[PDB]
Amino acid sequence: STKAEIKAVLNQPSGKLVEVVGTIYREGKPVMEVTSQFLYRGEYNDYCNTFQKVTETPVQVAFKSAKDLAVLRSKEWFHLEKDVQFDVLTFRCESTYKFKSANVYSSIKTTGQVLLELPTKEVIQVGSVDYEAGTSYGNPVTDYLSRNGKTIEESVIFENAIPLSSGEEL
Amino acid sequence: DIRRAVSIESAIEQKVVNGDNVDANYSKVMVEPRANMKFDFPTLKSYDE
Repeated sequence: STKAEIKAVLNQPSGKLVEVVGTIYREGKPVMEVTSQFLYRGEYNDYCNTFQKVTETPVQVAFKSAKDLAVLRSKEWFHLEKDVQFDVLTFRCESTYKFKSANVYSSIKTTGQVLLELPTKEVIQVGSVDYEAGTSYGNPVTDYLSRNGKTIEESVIFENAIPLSSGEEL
Repeated sequence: DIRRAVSIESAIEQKVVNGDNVDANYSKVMVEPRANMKFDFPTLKSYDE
């Protein structure tokens, strides 16, 4: 069977992009995901029915000094539910944008989980992230994660790529 | 240091949300001073004075 949900509907300068992801199932268990991407070429200013749902790159912020722990604890969008000391925290988050013009976001709902790596290799969620605003110009949680922490990146790149086969046999 | 860093963080958070286009308008346009070389003949008092 097949289940698919629509993610991105945004009025680009070139038209109305539409992204859909299809989680294909097999006896209930999902097997693979297909992400397609169309484009209603042309021009569209329906900034009301446009939106976007994106999952954030899991960022790993490291707390070393004592202000850092207070830095984010000041962030009303940050909200920890366990009073356990932590050294480094991984932030796995997702957002939901709703646009009002080319670049103003009529709404941002960005919820996500903060995770702590124990020496027992058991990862326990310290708390949640709950941001919510209107008519904004960026996702503060993502920005704060970017400059103050590095992401758990998976696509590690060589400094020099290698050609697999050389010639015209392709 | 924490009152410094939390201030910096909440400043930049606002500069992102509100956008960097209005935050410059919160900083008041101060006035640069020039020199005002006059010549200023000695000041005449009033007659009755």
